[PDB]
Amino acid sequence: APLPQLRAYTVDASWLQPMAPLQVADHTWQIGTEDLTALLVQTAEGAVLLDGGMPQMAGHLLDNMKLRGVAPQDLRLILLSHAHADHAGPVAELKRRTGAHVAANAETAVLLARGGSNDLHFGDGITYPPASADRIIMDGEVVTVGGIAFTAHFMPGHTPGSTAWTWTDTRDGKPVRIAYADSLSAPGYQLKGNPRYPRLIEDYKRSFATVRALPCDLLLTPHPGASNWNYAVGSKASAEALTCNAYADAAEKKFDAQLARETA
Amino acid sequence: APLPQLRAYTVDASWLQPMAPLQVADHTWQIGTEDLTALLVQTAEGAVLLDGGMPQMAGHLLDNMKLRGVAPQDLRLILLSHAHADHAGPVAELKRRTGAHVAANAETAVLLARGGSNDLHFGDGITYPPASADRIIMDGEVVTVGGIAFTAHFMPGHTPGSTAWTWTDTRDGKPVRIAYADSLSAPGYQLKGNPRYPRLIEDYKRSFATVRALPCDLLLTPHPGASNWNYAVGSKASAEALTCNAYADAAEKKFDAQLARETA
Amino acid sequence: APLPQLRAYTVDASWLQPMAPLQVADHTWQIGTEDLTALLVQTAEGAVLLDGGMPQMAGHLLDNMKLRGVAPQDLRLILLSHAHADHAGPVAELKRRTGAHVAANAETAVLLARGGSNDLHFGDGITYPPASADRIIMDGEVVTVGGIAFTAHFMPGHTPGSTAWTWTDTRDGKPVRIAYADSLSAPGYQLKGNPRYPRLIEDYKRSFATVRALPCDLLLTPHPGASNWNYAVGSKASAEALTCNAYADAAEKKFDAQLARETA
Amino acid sequence: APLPQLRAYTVDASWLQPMAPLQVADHTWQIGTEDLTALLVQTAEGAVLLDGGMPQMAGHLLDNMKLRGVAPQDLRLILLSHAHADHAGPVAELKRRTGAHVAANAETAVLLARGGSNDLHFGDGITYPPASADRIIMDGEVVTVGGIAFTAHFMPGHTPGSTAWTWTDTRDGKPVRIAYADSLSAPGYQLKGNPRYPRLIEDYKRSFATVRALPCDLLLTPHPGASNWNYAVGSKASAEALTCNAYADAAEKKFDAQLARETA
Ligand SMILES: [Zn+2]
Ligand SMILES: [Zn+2]
Ligand SMILES: [Zn+2]
Ligand SMILES: [Zn+2]
Ligand SMILES: [Zn+2]
Ligand SMILES: [Zn+2]
Ligand SMILES: [Zn+2]
Ligand SMILES: [Zn+2]
Repeated sequence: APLPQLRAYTVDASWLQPMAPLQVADHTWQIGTEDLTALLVQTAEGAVLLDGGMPQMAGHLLDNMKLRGVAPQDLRLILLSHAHADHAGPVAELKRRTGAHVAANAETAVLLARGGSNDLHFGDGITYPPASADRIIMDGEVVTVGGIAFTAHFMPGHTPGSTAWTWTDTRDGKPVRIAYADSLSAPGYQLKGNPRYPRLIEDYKRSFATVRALPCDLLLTPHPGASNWNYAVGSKASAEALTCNAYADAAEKKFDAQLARETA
Repeated sequence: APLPQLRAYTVDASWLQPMAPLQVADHTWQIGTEDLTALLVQTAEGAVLLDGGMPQMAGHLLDNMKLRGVAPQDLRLILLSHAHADHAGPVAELKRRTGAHVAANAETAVLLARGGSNDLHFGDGITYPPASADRIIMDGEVVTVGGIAFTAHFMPGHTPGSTAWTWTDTRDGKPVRIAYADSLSAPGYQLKGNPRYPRLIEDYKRSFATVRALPCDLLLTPHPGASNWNYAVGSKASAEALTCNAYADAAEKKFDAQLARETA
Repeated sequence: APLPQLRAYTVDASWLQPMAPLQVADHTWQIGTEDLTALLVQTAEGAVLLDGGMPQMAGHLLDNMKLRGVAPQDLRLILLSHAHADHAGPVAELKRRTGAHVAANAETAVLLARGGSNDLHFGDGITYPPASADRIIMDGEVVTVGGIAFTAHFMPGHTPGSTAWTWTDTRDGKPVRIAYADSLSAPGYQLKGNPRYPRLIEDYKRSFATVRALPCDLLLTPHPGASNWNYAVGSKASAEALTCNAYADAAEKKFDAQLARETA
Repeated sequence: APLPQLRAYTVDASWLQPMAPLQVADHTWQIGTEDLTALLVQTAEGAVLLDGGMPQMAGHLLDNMKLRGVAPQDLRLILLSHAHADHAGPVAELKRRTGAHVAANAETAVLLARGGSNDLHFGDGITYPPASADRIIMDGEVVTVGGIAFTAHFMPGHTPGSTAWTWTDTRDGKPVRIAYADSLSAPGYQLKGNPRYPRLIEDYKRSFATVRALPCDLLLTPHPGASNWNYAVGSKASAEALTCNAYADAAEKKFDAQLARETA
């Protein structure tokens, strides 16, 4: 009876279903897959990428970036919601082939540094190639690239370094406040009495109140299903999208129910 | 047609076949599997571990260490041949549960830091949890733990940081010079004109001459099949073991043949 | 007119005034200088060191550790209040000569990783040799060494990774709750509208309330003057020591006054 | 008698004497000081910087880069001879304000990672802000930026990661082979029997033979005095510059004399 072989991280097929760049705002484009959000922001001095998806998506992101007339050297910054395999996967490969820098908080940086290994809840089950953060950002810090200001809002919970990113774009000249809120889920997490995360419940609670007060007109999430986005129906993707109030309220209801049945 | 799922690193069953501690010398014990070498050296001030095997072997190494009366806190140093998934796998987990330090050269340290990702020949196919080296050793540097001196001999080839470790133990009072030579293989490596490793051929050549002149009475390798060690037959494991001269000569013949058919 | 020469970090003479190990509790010893706190905790399975002082203090700490019968290999863990040059200075040298591990939060780890460079308020004026944290701890996480449980309490302010450490020792069999609270000062810090630390004021406020509710019978600080400790008068050092209530209240008064005159 | 205060790294005044960009070739410009070489290469897709000088030179390099019409975001790559305080000083600050990447070998990367601390010969006397290498290069590896190919030649000695950089530029349409050879000196180094660098003498010897066979028409060094460059006399700076043969031969004579008097 030998030791078991290593198990690879396998996801649903729609998570790896490539799609053409779908326009969100005047300068905001979704270049990920049908069920994984990878946001591209085109400015006059470069491009900004928020998240990247699975590790095997690095080639697809460069193809859609070239579709938008963005050379690899035009990508200047990589922002992250949280450093998990399904969102920070291709960050290491993207840094090598584009010459871009990565801005993340300290908790996302140390999780990105060990490639997701030794996760607080998943252990070593979701390991991806490690990457190093070049600039450490704080809560409420502003990151400006080409005249577009990105404000970070810490919302710990899913990961200690979970971060919501807000920035104001336009839609035919009229401003639209966009909020990229991280996941508020806790799949299989032990919430009560977790020795690796003692104040996990308190962090989730303040994170729910943080998402509610976000300057938002249009909301996006790393997983489009959490915000009722349908990336496959083209221009009607934001038809039934949720607000920040409905997103945090529905997430808190699933959290309180999970906490109740975890006690019993 | 979605993107392909991630593929896990799977090895032969005998590579993960656990075995009881087999004695090599007075203070040297093999605690790995039947086809993967993990060496333990018991001194008066602590224990030294050379290599670790696959990532899923961290629990087995601690069990055999406790079999030898070595608590986790007694492990003081972790030496490596090269930082690949099948030899430096459990290093990250071993550092967390034992409180030991890792000594490796600069090239093995940077490969250990990114968990084997972005390999010169394998890319991201063999990723393991990353670990940080605590002390950088040079060629010919002596590392002493509890009166047993470990001398490092750089032999680049399989990896740029491939290292042979030599130390003198005893066998009922009589000294035995032990050489732990790294792998001299190049499975699927592009030898001629490799842009990621231009002087690969020259490094392999000087590495063959390095293994030949090693102070050795008993030779061991990360893979016991390369040195004709049979870990399964108990005390007759070193029956038909090779010398350093025969090991480097047979490895060079397979290298020259690989180089000849690669040209054509 | 050439560019100015580099300026070294120079402190008061009493900060580098070596002293003999002064006993704080049954297992707690102060082994730093007269004006810099370096705490040593002797257990049955090893020793724990909290802070280290200035970088040039690594030799003095080992001498006092040997005075207490603690060999370098007996030091197992290094805890930190915050990663500044006057408290985490010798951490890099202590890790090389003792074989110990460093436990710190993510914000202290990234500050320790760059040796205090690129400080939020000091820039590159207080650079010390960099060191790597081996274990990342969270708020309220318990670290046990030899039966003595260390609980971490995050108190951001002086640095984002400022941490108070609490542990229960004895005094001739009777328990004493010891709290090692980090500095609550802000020397020269820009509090209002700081772009590198937007929520600095809010973090200081919750940190004041955190220090107040600490399980404490005897309080210690990295700088003994902040807690009215007099390390030079021997056994009467804790004569006029402050409580956690008086320490946080007096620190908040100096913070509100600093904030008022900063506005004007 | 308190412990001594920290000593800052102080150099000659001419090492920090700023100068205007002096032209070396069609695309090569010297933008450092009068006695410290900082090379800038202007291509069609970006700029390349070789070395940077002292840590306090980051502002001067950006001013001369803006003098050449190179914005911070135009700097794409930073190459290094060796990671010492007087040559890799401003690398950390340059990476934050320019968005450039650093290419160095493994030995230069680990020395750059700890900011020059724990030097093989200098200890912690020459510490500078740490920086992380983004791409690890090998011996003979080609790095191309904007059509200009940079070939790295390892020449260990001064530091284990000492690297000579060669690239072919033009001079009014006619090609000129430029070699940027690292320092071949050993000031105060213990050459014979050094436990931190056992094969130091053998590495210096092969490094002398490496510099001799460099594809070179015009030679430059990190310190212009070693190559008889006079940065202050304008266009006649390369008047009495040495060849690669004379540079390595004169350096070997000073090495053999140092070795002889070190023995006695
Ligand atoms: Zn996730
Ligand atoms: Zn997810
Ligand atoms: Zn291998
Ligand atoms: Zn192998
Ligand atoms: Zn401080
Ligand atoms: Zn201080
Ligand atoms: Zn130097
Ligand atoms: Zn120099």
